[PDB]
Amino acid sequence: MKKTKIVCTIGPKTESEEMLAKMLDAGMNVMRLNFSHGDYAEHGQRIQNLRNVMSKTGKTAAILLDTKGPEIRTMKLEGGNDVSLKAGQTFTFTTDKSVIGNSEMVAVTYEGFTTDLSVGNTVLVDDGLIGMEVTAIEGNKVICKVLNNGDLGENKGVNLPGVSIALPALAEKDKQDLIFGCEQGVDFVAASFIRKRSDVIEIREHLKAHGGENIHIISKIENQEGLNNFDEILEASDGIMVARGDLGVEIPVEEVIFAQKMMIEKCIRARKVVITATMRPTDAEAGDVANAILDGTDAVMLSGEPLEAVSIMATICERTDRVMNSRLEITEAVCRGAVETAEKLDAPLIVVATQGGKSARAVRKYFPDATILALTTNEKTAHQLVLSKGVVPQLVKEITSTDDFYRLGKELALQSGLAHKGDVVVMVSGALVPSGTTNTASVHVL
Amino acid sequence: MKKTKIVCTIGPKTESEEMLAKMLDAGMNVMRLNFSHGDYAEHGQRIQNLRNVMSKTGKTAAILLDTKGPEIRTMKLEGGNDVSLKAGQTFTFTTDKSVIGNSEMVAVTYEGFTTDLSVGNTVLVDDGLIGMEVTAIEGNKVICKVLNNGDLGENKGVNLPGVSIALPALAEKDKQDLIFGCEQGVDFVAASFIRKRSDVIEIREHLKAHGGENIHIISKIENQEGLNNFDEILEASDGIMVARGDLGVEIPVEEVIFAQKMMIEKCIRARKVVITATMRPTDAEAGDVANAILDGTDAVMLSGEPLEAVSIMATICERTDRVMNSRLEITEAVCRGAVETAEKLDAPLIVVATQGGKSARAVRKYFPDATILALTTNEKTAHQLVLSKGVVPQLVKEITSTDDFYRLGKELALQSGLAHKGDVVVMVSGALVPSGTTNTASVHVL
Amino acid sequence: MKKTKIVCTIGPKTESEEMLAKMLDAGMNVMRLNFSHGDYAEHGQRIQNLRNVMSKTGKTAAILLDTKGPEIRTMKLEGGNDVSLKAGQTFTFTTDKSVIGNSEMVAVTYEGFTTDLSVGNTVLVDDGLIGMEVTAIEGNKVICKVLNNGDLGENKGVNLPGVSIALPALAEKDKQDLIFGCEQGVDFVAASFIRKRSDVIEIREHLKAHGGENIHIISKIENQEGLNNFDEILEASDGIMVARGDLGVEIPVEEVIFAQKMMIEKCIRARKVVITATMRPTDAEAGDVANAILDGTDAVMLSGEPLEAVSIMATICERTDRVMNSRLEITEAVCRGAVETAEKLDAPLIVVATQGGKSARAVRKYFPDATILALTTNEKTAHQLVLSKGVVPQLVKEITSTDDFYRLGKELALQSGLAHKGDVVVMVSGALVPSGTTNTASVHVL
Amino acid sequence: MKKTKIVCTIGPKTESEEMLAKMLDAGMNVMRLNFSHGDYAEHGQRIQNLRNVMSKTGKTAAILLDTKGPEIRTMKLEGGNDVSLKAGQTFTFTTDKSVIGNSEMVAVTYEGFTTDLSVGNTVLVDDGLIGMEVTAIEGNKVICKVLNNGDLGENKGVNLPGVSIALPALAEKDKQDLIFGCEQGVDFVAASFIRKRSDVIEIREHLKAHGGENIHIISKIENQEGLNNFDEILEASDGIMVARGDLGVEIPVEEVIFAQKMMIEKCIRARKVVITATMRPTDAEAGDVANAILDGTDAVMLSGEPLEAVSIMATICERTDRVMNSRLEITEAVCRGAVETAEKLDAPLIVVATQGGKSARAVRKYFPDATILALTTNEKTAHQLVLSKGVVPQLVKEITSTDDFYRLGKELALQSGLAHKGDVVVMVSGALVPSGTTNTASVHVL
Repeated sequence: MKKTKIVCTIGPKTESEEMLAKMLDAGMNVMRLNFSHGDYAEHGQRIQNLRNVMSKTGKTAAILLDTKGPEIRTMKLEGGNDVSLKAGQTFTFTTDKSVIGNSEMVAVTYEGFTTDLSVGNTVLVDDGLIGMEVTAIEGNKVICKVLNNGDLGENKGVNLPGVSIALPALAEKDKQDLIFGCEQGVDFVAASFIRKRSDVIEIREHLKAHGGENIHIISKIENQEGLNNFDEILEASDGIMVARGDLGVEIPVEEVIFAQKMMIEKCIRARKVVITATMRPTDAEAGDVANAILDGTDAVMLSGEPLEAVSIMATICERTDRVMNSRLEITEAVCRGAVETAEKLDAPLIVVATQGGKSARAVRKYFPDATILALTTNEKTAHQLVLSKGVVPQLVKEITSTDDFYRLGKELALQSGLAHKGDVVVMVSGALVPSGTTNTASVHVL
Repeated sequence: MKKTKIVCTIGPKTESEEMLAKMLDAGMNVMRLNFSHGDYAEHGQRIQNLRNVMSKTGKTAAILLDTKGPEIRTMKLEGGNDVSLKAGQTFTFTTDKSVIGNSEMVAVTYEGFTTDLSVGNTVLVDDGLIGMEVTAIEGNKVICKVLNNGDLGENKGVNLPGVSIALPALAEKDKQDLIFGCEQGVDFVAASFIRKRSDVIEIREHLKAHGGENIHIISKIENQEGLNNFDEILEASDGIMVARGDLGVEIPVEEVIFAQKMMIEKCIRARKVVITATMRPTDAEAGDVANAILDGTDAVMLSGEPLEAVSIMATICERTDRVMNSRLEITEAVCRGAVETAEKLDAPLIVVATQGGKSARAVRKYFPDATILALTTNEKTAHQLVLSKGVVPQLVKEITSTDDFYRLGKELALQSGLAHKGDVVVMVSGALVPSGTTNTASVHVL
Repeated sequence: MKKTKIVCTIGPKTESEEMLAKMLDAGMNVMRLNFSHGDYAEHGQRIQNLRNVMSKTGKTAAILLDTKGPEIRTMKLEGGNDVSLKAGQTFTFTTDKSVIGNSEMVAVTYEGFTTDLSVGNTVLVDDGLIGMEVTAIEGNKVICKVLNNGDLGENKGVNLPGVSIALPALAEKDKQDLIFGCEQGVDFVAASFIRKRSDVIEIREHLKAHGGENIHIISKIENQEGLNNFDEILEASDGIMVARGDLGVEIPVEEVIFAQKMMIEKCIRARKVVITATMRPTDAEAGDVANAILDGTDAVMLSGEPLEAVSIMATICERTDRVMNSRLEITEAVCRGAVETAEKLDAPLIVVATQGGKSARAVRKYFPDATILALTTNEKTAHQLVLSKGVVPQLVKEITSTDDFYRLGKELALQSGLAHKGDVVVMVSGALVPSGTTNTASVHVL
Repeated sequence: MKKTKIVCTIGPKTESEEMLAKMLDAGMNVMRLNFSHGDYAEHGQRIQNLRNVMSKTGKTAAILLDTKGPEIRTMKLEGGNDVSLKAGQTFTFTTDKSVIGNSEMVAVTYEGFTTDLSVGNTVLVDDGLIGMEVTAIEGNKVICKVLNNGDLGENKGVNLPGVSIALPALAEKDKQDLIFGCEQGVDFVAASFIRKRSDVIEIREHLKAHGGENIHIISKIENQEGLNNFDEILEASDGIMVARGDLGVEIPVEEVIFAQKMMIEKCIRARKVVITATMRPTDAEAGDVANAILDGTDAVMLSGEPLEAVSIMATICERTDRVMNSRLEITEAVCRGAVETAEKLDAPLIVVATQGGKSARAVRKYFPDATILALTTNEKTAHQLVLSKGVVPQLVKEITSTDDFYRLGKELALQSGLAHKGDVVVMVSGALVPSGTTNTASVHVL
């Protein structure tokens, strides 16, 4: 079986339960829900359908609701026709939504545009297709020198590298989508356009205000600022999502692959999950994936793409997984040890008891060869760990004591078909210490 | 300065001595001549302008002559019109070149088609565009079930994956371009579609028969059969060219990045050069490269693409090189040592004497942080060294003995601007041993 | 505190409970009863006075009954006067007990003297004071040339180096002292002159007929035959005792220090005990001790030597102990694990539960810096662990489970004064597995 | 052959040319001349017969002058009679030489006896045979309590543990002996009772005023103050000597084996020689030596002991060296490399060119398995190296260049019988660098 997890974004062509069940077989592990479109009626059904499939089949799966996030946008162009901007010429951005663009100027969805900006700064239109330096700003007008030739189409995204934009972590709508997440009880929330440590707090603050406390926050890094603040942001988050394309528009090309690498390394050390979103696939892509997985990503995600797409990502996840190796060089010490020994003894698995899922995470850090079977009485947690690499969670009634665990665990591991009589198996867990503390390890033959 | 070498394909837009002198400043290291087009006069001019540039500036550069190689193709279609192939329908291939194609059948340029093929096999037309399984074969006819919908144009490329194709090794025109090589005295010849050790032999054999004894043969791996005989192919070749696309059409997507990976590894171990040929650039590509560099390729190529392309590829070469590490875990011992010590002492350079260039290869296999400065009396060897990672060759008049070598080397090293007063410097070379044997290292302060 | 355990041979001048108490203060851990002298009343008393100081102060210590064993001896001399033997002269030994020696001949206590011997063999008189080569053998006489000048006193000890002597495993008296040992419940019996595996089985077999089943048998290695079968002897014993002087008589001087070194390593890896008997002490001696510790002996030994001797031995034991280091390169896994982590985390101690003493041992093998505190409900086992390096037993009423164990252990760890609040502490023990299997480790802060 | 060097102190019973050469055949490697006795005529003869033997057999051997050194001593007793001292009694020392002692008092040779001492101090008489506590000092007398019962004979040597005795570095006849050693050209002078760096300097100045510049100074560490300044004394000397017995009298017992262990370690690392002087032999001793070897001493010394002594000494050296192993974890890199490389390739020997003997030294530090063959034109140097571990020196005419060296060393190696056709051999040397610098290495097949 593969170990890497796959995240698909679901939609119309794929929301039926019959579709979802097949997608589960193809390899999907989490259902993404993009708040950039659709509605509460649809999404809620989408979600319902997944859960019915789960009940009907014993299959497990997480649900992640993806935030739209703040966004600046260029408006309307005369007769809806693309205009061509010439280098060195003048070009003007406006705050007035009424205004119909053309080759002389254009309106932006962002009222705060005039403010945050400054002459000297760089503006970047439509996925950085066109750069410009702000020469002037007066009233609702942003006046600039185009730095290079290009076609300005309508509704193009704007980027201001380096500038801190005063929009909120939370769009107005962004707040409503969250509540829906909590009411629905989504497992994760991938927050968009996160630039500094505060952005994570505000969503945590927000989710807490609506019963969302046990929801993991996956911060989406998408720019020079979030990149600079990554440590802080990673600190505050429950996970991370490397938005390659998005980030690619805001910084040097030779940096992207690296950023993705530093982010993943940092997440791994940190015990936090990381989703990598890159661009049959073109080979550039099939190796871009494999590389993300070699870099050690927990999960790869699939976007607007579908049953064949799944299976290919799924035969790629397996092929790259089957050749990776552990990375051995208190919870740490126990966990590393578990793994190592796991490996020395040739244990096919490593059962683990986790309430909040931390120990499965801590174990999964060393890239074990064995599958982690994680035990839990907590349902959100059982759902969440579906995101994490090599983990295979199992909700359980209870675990009375360390010895009960070992006993139970052995019954379970044997039921999983993941192990057999004579198999040695390593058990990791807590013993006389609060949650959030892994500290006991134990070998056992099935 | 980078250390990964760049290989650019030159053309009309890039042939003047003024452009070529620019491209060298941009990072180019080896001119590729693609025998796929052009003519002897142009190419020869192209080569002359490079050499002029060389004399003029003292800049060095090598010269690869890349081969067109053999192929299986589809012929003529009625009216010269594209036919529409429907899935599951029958479609027959014919050995008889006189036959004019249509929706029901088409003739291939390959007489052995019937022979090498066999029921069950997959036939792939126009770059993988359309696939077909072989149902029957009889007379000059290959009967097939068409696997998927597509349009058949004329002169389309055929590929029969897995199959051992009985075509010859060199094209007839191939034979002619090689001689021109041997007359113009190019540094390397990259053979095309190399499937088994003998194909390598045939080129060597041809090259010797016309003054080409010292030309290195870099072999292009483009399919399953070459892939499977890699060891022997590598053995007999002087180096290798990872042809990603071509490979991408012949075997599973999830394999390609792994084929490249195993190629580079085995090359480096083998002391031979490997050039990476992958698909401002889409991020996928900008990483694809870096990854190739990280996996350890000596050089990366640039095709039909131009002065900015080179520069970028440079910045990508310098940026990925600046963070790799040596890889330390008789010629070998000496060489390895030379490197670790080079490193212990903080040596900015490792002067090396080479006739055939093997010693410099030997040093480089360890991925030195230091630049390898190479001394040679042999010009072909000096040019070819350009294709090597981190190596900086220098033609020198002579070296009378181990001690002359040390003294000269010191002089040279200081002249290079590469090292200075107080810099330690390691110096490998042969001593009382035939060429092909390295065995002496000596540390020195400038 | 030192971790190496010191063994004391008790006698008249040191048997008072008063004396013993002071001896235990100075460092003594074991009471050695040399069966080569004294009588069942005196030993018994010696035993009881110890057991008394034990009850009276909670101290712990064990008692080893050292066997006299079989031996060959010269007998009576005319007028009981010492005869001077001249080099090269003739001298003969006889089997006939009635015969009274003189300068030409002497009888031996050993009837198999003629039979096991052989012309050319070396015969060693009185702690090798005089050597002699066997020149002839006829009837009950063994005719020999004298190799060196010396006086033969009566009742002299005989050594046939290299010879395989057929004496039995146990003297008739030996079987008698063994029973008393059983009656008295000593901890260990150090068997004398062990030659081959059968010797050990006889001893073991005899103790079981005596209720001595849980008595550890320690093999005394005194000659080449014993040294040859070491591995098989060690396998059947519970531990070994390196009898230096005795070995010195029986084999090449250059071999003894290395035979010692070999026996200790093998015994370590075997998880079995080894007591070191070497020859204020002479620096030679002082060093000789230090080195047995460096070689890693669990325990050293003091003979006919008394309070100052125990103390010094001890200041040397601590001196050497304080600079040793662990030795890290199922039970093994866990135990190796446990110590390493113990060391990583600064654990000043390693609690361990043991019935049989096995895991305390297992842990021990790694030469931990932390003290091993061993909890056991078995007192025999608690006594025997006194013999083990760095281990410190504690008898406990019971442990109901792994968790009961942990809670209990931390109470006891803190009470020991051996550890404090904030201190980290490793705990090993079995979980769901029979005795003889260690398999679980857990870290805990006091 | 053994690699460890042996030092034999020579005497009447061993000064004959017939006796010496037998000794060299027994294993002797340096002749120790003890200036504690004898005269200029005898010792010189003693060196004569040695040099002669060398001439007549081509055997090499070095010669060490050993210093008597300054001292404090007790004097004359009434009637030249021994007095018995009873414990707790009073006893007094006096700085007055006229006074003839008795059971109440005895004068000392050392005028600073009062000044350097202090109440509470321990005074050891006649090789520590009798301890005494200083209770008072007034005028020229040192009042003390006898610590134990014993007989005081005349002219007994005194030791003041821990005290810093202000005697000079050189006893007045010590300078004379030094001039004899210069005139006689000895290889090494072993200085006595070295306490601090300045003592080592004084002697270096004394040999220099007499053409002694090439004689290596081996400082003998006898007590606590010198053990303290060892780092600085090691620095200023050419090697050291661990005078166990004298150390054994001056500091705690558990401390000596460690002091010897620290000295040897710091010696090895410093590329300096160390002679270990420990107490058929008693096991203790035969193991004591082996341990010095295992600790890594260059050489072991023989004292007032003779042909069988050397033999056994040697057979132990072989039995020990045959089981030691290299110790691999500028000159340093090159030499470590050389060794390591030497070992990887299986070289039986490592030729080294040396003037000053240094590189023979740097190479040996690593504990090579291969014999070092050192080539030199300096005969002092060649004699000196005999003292060095595993080195085999050779005087040679000249070496014109690095290449000649290689050519020469290759003939020599094969001639030595130490290697053969097909054997690889690693050669080190200097190259374009003043003496004191090693920096070249080169592998060769014989």
